[PDB]
Amino acid sequence: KNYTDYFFDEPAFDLHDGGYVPLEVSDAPEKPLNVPPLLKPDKETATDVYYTVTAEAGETQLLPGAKTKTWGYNTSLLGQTIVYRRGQHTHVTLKNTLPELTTFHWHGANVSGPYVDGGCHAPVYPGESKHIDFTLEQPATTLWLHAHPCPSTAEQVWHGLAAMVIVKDDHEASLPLPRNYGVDDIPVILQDRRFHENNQWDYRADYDPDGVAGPTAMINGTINPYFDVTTQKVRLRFLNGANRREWRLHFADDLPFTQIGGDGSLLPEPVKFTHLMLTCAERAEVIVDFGQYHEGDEVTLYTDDVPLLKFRIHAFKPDQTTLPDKLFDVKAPVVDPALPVRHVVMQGMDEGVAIDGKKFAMQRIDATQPIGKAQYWDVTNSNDAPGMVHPFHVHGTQFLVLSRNGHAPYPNEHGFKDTIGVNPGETVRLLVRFDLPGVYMYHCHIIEHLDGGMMAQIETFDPAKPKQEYKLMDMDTLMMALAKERGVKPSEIWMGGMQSYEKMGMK
Ligand SMILES: [Cu+2]
Ligand SMILES: [Cu+2]
Ligand SMILES: [Cu+2]
Ligand SMILES: [Cu+2]
Repeated sequence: KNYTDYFFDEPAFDLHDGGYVPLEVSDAPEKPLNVPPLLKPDKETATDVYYTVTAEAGETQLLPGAKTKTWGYNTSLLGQTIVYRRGQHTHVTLKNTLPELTTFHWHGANVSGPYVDGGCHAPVYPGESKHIDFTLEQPATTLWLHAHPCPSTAEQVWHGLAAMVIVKDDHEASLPLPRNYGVDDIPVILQDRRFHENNQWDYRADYDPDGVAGPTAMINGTINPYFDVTTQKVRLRFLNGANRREWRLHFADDLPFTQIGGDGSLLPEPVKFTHLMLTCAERAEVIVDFGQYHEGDEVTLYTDDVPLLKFRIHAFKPDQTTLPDKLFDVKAPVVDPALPVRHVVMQGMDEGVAIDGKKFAMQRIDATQPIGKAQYWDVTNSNDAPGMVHPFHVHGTQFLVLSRNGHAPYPNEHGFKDTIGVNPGETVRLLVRFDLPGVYMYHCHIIEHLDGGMMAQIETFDPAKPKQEYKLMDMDTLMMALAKERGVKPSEIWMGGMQSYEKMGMK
């Protein structure tokens, strides 16, 4: 069964918005796709690994001309790919060499909150170093790292603070999958940007409370990239790292491809596609087979009508292996019947975005859930048609998708996920279990909605113990710091998201 059409509701696609910015094919000369190097551990044994992850500012040649000023992890733009291993004790030094405070959020990592999680409440101030330790007990998958100050996440991701995280385990290592990182297994971080004069980025001037989208696609920090294919089979780790844009991916000739992984795990079984849509923060790992091409051939990957990435076919050794019927055993957590079904409503667009009738307040806990107890969450997008698809994300968990409007989830949604696109009028039922105590956000992952208040937080707790005290960030602390850091008055700070709060008269 080859899936030839996008699963999401077509009327709600981003391309029907009034302020939709179409992608334009840039002038710049085609060049080799940048593949971020693997971050070298400071030290590694079988049981332990030590990393230093460093947020920093620099400049990057993106367009011919001047260099674009950028932020990155251990590099000028984006980051070096970080490798974690299930069961391995991980030690990370978070180092901020930026002019402003930041946060290090491990999107999709089953870690304690709110500090290791690295959300709103885990500031790392300029010049400061912080130490975190954790052991991941979750399946092999593609995660990512990104800035998460509340606000502005949108500004820091725009400036380039995102990096791929690969999680390895024993089960995945036993499978006949391409796995030579940089040769037949590559990141495909999908982003867009708007270049101004001097090829600079200017988030404020491009700002839009409903989502910032620029006309120039940028793949792993590359304009008009090509990839030299030297194997028959190639594994693409797609990440939608855009502020808002949806990617509607397909190849020339309707070349099929097989999705083998989603956000939080391998899919139970491989799923064949010709067309695949990804909302913000979603990952899809796919295998593309170039067996039916000759050397010299060129194969174009598209989003809608726009070429993104060209694959140049070189000589390759024939690959005889085929995927097994079942890739991964999904073990569903059990739900206590005594628990309520949690109902979470996403509402509004533009400056009016909200969850359950209110915007995020960094001091206010919106919900609680005992650890180790799975609960059904019904997540609804209140928008009426046309509306937009909101990608709903929950920190600190990987959930299963049980249903969409009482019917089957999409074909590629039978594994573990941390982000799900919710269509106008739709209720998605999720099975959500938190393994660790802490404070965790849940929010739309259109990053301007996130900053604009479409976010809430849940305290997970051990019932055996009393309520734990967490030092939560407050808005005065954040603005004091940004004021000092930017060398300006607390009253003349500008942050992405402020406009949403102020226009709605909310704090
Ligand atoms: Cu995220
Ligand atoms: Cu997250
Ligand atoms: Cu949203
Ligand atoms: Cu988040």
